[PDB]
Amino acid sequence: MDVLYSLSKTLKDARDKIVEGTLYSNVSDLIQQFNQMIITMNGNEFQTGGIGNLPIRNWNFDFGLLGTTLLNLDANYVETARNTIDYFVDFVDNVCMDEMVRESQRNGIAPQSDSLRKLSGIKFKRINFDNSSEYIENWNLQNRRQRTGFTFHKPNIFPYSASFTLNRSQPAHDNLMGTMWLNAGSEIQVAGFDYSCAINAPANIQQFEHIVQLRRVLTTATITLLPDAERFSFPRVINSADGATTWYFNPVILRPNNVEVEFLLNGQIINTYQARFGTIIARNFDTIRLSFQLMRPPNMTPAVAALFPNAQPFEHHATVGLTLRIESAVCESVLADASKTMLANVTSVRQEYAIPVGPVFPPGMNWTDLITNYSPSREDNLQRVFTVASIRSMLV
Amino acid sequence: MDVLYSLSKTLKDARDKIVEGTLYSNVSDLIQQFNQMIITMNGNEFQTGGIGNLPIRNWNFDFGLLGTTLLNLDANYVETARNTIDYFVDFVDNVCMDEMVRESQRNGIAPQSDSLRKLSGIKFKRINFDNSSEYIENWNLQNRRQRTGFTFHKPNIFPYSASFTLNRSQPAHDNLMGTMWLNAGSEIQVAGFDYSCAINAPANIQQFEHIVQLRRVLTTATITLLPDAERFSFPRVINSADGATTWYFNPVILRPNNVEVEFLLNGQIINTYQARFGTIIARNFDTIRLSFQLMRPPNMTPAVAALFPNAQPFEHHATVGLTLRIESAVCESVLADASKTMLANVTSVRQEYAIPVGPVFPPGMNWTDLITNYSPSREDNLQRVFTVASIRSMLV
Amino acid sequence: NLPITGSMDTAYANSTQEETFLTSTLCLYYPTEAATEINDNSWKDTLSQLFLTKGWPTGSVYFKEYTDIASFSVDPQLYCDYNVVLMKYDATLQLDMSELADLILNEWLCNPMDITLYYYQQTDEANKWISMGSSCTIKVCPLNTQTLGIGCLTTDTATFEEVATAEKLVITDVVDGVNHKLDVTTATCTIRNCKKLGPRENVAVIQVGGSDVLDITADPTTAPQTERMMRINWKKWWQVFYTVVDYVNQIIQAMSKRSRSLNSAAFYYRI
Amino acid sequence: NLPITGSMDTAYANSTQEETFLTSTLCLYYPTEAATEINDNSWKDTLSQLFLTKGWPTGSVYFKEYTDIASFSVDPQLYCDYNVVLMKYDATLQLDMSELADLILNEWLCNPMDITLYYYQQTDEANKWISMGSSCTIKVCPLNTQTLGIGCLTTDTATFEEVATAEKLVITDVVDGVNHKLDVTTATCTIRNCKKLGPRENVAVIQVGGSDVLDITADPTTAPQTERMMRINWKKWWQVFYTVVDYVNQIIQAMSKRSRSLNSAAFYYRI
Ligand SMILES: *[C@@H]1O[C@H](CO)[C@@H](O)[C@H](O)[C@H]1NC(C)=O
Ligand SMILES: *[C@@H]1O[C@H](CO)[C@@H](O)[C@H](O)[C@H]1NC(C)=O
Ligand SMILES: [Ca+2]
Ligand SMILES: [Ca+2]
Ligand SMILES: [Ca+2]
Ligand SMILES: [Ca+2]
Ligand SMILES: [Ca+2]
Ligand SMILES: [Ca+2]
Ligand SMILES: [Ca+2]
Ligand SMILES: [Ca+2]
Ligand SMILES: [Cl-]
Ligand SMILES: [Cl-]
Ligand SMILES: [Zn+2]
Ligand SMILES: [Zn+2]
Ligand SMILES: [Zn+2]
Repeated sequence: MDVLYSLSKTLKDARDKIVEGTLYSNVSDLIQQFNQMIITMNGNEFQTGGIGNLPIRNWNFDFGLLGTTLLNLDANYVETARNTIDYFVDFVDNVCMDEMVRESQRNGIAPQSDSLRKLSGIKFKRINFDNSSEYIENWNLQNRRQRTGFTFHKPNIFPYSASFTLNRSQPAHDNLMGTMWLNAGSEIQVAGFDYSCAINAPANIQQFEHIVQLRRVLTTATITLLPDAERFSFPRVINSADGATTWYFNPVILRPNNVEVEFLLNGQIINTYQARFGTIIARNFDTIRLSFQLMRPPNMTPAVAALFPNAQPFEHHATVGLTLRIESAVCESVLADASKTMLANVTSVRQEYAIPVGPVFPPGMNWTDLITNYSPSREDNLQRVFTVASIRSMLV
Repeated sequence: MDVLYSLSKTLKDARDKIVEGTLYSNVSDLIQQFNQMIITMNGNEFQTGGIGNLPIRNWNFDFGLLGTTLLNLDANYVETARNTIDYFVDFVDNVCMDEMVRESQRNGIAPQSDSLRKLSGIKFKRINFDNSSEYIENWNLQNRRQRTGFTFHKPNIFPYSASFTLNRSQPAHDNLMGTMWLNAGSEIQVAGFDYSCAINAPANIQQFEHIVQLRRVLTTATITLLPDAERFSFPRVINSADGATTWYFNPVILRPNNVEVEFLLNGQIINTYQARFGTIIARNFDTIRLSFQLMRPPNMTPAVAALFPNAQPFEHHATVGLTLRIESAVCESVLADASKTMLANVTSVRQEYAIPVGPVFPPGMNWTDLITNYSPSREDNLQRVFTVASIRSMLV
Repeated sequence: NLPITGSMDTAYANSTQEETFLTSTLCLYYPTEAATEINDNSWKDTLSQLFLTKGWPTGSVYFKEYTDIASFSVDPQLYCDYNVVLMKYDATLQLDMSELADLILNEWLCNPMDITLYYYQQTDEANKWISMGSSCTIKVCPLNTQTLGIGCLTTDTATFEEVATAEKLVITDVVDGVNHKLDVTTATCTIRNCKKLGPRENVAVIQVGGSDVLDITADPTTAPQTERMMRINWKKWWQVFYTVVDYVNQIIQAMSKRSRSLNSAAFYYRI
Repeated sequence: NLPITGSMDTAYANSTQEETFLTSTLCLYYPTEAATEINDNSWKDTLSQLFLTKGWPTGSVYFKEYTDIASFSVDPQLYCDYNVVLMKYDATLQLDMSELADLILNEWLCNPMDITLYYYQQTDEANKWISMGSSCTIKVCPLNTQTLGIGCLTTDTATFEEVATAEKLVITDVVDGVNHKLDVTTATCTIRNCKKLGPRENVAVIQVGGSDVLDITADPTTAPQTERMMRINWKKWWQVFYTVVDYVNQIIQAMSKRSRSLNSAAFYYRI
């Protein structure tokens, strides 16, 4: 991986810096590294592909070195460099694609393609140079068994789930108490509803709770909390739990009461915010506990008093919502997020070449299944393929 | 692991071979290896950690070389060697214990304790010599991504499960048809029971099927198959599936008819055995399908015909059994088995020092839970700890 | 009762209308004047066959007759899994019909009221006094802390406050938190202290003619018309029964299974 | 009917007897002579109170009276969730007792028979002909493969073979696979072609006095005597009822819920 990344970085620097008219002083070290790469790769045969519809390709390296006596680069030097750069870039892209489409259960972190396994030999470490990208940096930290870290803007940590729970229910579904939620990506919209508006509640208060378990620990997370769940603030007909029938939800929104968002790590309360909305910080957590209350308004105007009668029928159903959005976070494991494209790259490469479903990832690289059962083996394979995808993105 | 194994092997060889009066020609290579170990270890400081109640221990190595120039080993030589060997054996045992009690979700195949991580450095590679044990051989094969093989006598492959399935049932539980089984270790006992004795069956034949999906592929397996299942051939009072009530079982054993044992790999029939009892060979399989039949005897003596009336009540219930014992097998993964002691050693070491439950293994190293969810991370950690346990057992 | 967790992505199941029609019974309650006007001894069989055309198995639809609203209100016994009451409208009985609805469109937990030995009070808005019989004349005398009476003398029933006279059914609501001496004709009336638990889903009331006058809630601020309170204009009873038969699926859709666990003694007509 | 998979370690639930009594009902069937000897106008009330001491809520236990075994045999309707039939033993009515026990202790699937038009045969051992009514007289004429009577004349009903005379209930079991012409007093009794599905687990029969003579299976080689067929000795009916009440726990233990789905809507009690 380090050798493949170094090949890609050398090629990218060659593309960027070997330009017409530039002082040789601007590329001397780069030209030395490039010639070292040529020397190391010369006489080596590689084979990529042979999986799915990815074609089998044979790579031979017999290249001359670049000149070193120029003061300023000219057209001839640039074209001579560019021929070799094109061949090497094609080789690196094919190696990256071959590695992105393979997976193993026991040793998924290790290289899978024969080309990368061959490149993992000692003699190729001469190619190795600056490893500055975030993903290669984390790869090297992981290989050294140091603490790793990935910054995610809107991390896709919550698998898609639009569900509900009815703590009070009847077959006719006319006096319902419960809570409905959507967890999607970095978003958690929850809404606790009481059809009776907590008229019979002990203190005219109904307590609603929502616990969301994150499959990985998030640190240095910035979250925005808002007091309404727009997703569950309009009337809708919702299937029954068994699917036998459907019920009617007719929300009327009241502000949530005694809002308390707790961020927990291993069952211990790390962060706690009561009646706090806007931007909050969760420094380290793996579980979120949103506990809110529906409080019956003790004083009501005639219209509000008309909304909520003493007994059934209950035509307007009191609802209190919370919205939680993780805008940024840091995770020791790789995750899909809104800003990056590694998941998209891996899925695109797997789809374009009709890679058969492997024993590790879910079919079609579907993210909800992947994050629902994010096992250590899946984490290893995902880190490998994401690092390969970033390396490929340097060039392609 | 190879360095730790080589330390243990050198110490075991020294203890076995460095004996009073023995020719030096019997130990020359052993003495050379022992002196190499002393030179490599001299001047190095080691620490076995304080995980759980395991004491923190510090090890310093400053030992003179074992002497040459003796035709036959005398008592002074053996005494000096015994002092050095005792200290080294204590160090190796403590390192093995420290490694046996640690685990990681990811990279669980790598060393966990600081002592073994230090031993994994290049400078200690000199200590490495003959790796002949089955576990170290398979460890080296796994390191190189080669085919691995562990031979087990009575492999612990089936998690404990005493369950039943009622294909025909009703609240009174007086006319039941179904199967009850115990899958434990290398043994499967199954029994298909019909209370009506197939009086109303299409051809007076009731078909029973039992599918056991092994969580690891077994190869070169010798299996004893016996007609009757003694575990389900006596009267029982069995709880209902939901535990609401208890039903009565009153077996009368008829011989199983049209017995069909299929050993399947990836849903493909690898081995088939029809009406065969005694020793059979399943060369490569991961699923077992036992299809047997209860055939109503066309001719019944007056005593027999009294047990099987035309209609209810059915006081005697016709049962056909099957026993299947895996006497020995080969698996690419590490498993508990009757003969070896790796699981017992690891569990004993963890229990003795009150090691807190980690994130990899079930509490108490429970084998049923371990093998029910035998995940790749669990396989890596289990192979690591079992190899360390086998290394320790060479000396302790 | 346990929490029920459901996914909003679950697929809708097929129509269960045919299965519930096959495995449930329908009771139709009509006034005797309906049978009089129809003037046919086989109309039960004809309606059963028409319901069979609608899907109900033969014999699942039970036809029950009552003389009038007043007589029907004396301890009505609803048997089938689904009950439909064709209630004739009378401008003079607006309360009575309402009371009848309030008794059959809601679940009631009732206990005896031996007024000769005890003075009773209504603890909350759900508590009412349901009196049923041939003739229910209920007089009320609110009492004070010394249990003597306000604007009434406990001994003199004449001075009592009249809340019902010559009634087959009456639901009495007095001011809560006050003890009352009750004088009822126990010979021809039984009074019960009752709490309304909630709607009774398996009973629908179709008002034949008139306007919306039903008020199944004692609260003056609410007069809610649930889906189980239908109202049809009419001139012939055959048309009424034909529209009941044709829209039977709609009527049952507005109704649900009773879902209540009872402790009382009533027969049922079930399949 | 899906397979049920269970583990042999599932923890037992607590006793459901209390909730079962609170949510089920018991119908006790006794002869008229029982009430005649008891000679009390409220023995039902005291029996219900004793049952309440035993657990059953008031109004849950129902008491049904029948004149005698013969009269009770004419289309017996069993209402409650649990039914206990106290059948007195008469040494001269053993077959009638057996027929009643066979009818009410087993589940039957019956269809009508037109003895006037078509010939009939019994397919298998589970197939019988149950005829009940005010008076059942059944004569049978077995036919040969040319639909000609054997030892009987199709045209002449006098040559028929008599299998029932003036019976109120009779189960006819003829040779299977042979077509028979049936002469039945259809004007006073109905014959139905029935198949025995299985046992009725909610009906227990307590034989008062006598010996074990019941035979609910036509097979000569079986006299089952299931756990739902009890027998007691008696001199007074009050002792019999006290024994029934005291050991109602065991009696219900011997019975299970019906568990059969019926396509016919009948009258039942269900709490
Ligand atoms: C539901 O309806 C569909 C469409 O007619 C049919 O294919 C299916 O078998 C029905 N039953 C179920 C259980 O889905
Ligand atoms: C069941 O019985 C046990 C022991 O008598 C008692 O503690 C428990 O509350 C009962 N109920 C349940 C639901 O376990
Ligand atoms: Ca009235
Ligand atoms: Ca007055
Ligand atoms: Ca009141
Ligand atoms: Ca009102
Ligand atoms: Ca008879
Ligand atoms: Ca004759
Ligand atoms: Ca027969
Ligand atoms: Ca018999
Ligand atoms: Cl954004
Ligand atoms: Cl053995
Ligand atoms: Zn629901
Ligand atoms: Zn052995
Ligand atoms: Zn069961």
